[PDB]
Amino acid sequence: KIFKPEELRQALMPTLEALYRQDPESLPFRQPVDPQLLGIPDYFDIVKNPMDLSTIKRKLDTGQYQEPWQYVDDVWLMFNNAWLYNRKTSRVYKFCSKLAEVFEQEIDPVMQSL
Ligand SMILES: CC(=O)N1CCc2c(c(N3CCCc4cc(-c5cnn(C)c5)c(C(F)F)cc43)nn2C2CCOCC2)C1
Repeated sequence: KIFKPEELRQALMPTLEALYRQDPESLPFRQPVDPQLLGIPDYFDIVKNPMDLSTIKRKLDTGQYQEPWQYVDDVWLMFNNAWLYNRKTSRVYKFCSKLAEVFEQEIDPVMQSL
């Protein structure tokens, strides 16, 4: 099956908005990590493929996903980066785990619909 860009935007953007709606848990993920601003200069030594909500939103808006699993892969890349980099006790790690729970719930019926 071939997916049209607007078909993917209509189906998948509500699942991304559900992540943005999470406060405080989406706040670390709304913009690309800025290591110098945050004072964490080792970040890019650990995380080789950064990803965040704003970049996913732009990719959906500009038709960069041909198939829904590419979108799912980027959302999970964002999660995996945060579980890799941050300590298990940290806000960003526990907030990431919450976003993963919300995403799992939202994406499943959408994928069934296609
Ligand atoms: C996604 C990822 O891996 N980041 C790398 C580490 C990281 C990120 C962030 N970010 C990115 C910028 C926005 C932001 C906002 C919040 C927030 C929540 N509730 N409120 C009211 C605000 C939090 C959360 F912590 F309070 C973290 C971050 N900080 N950190 C480290 C946090 C500890 O000091 C060093 C920086 C993003």
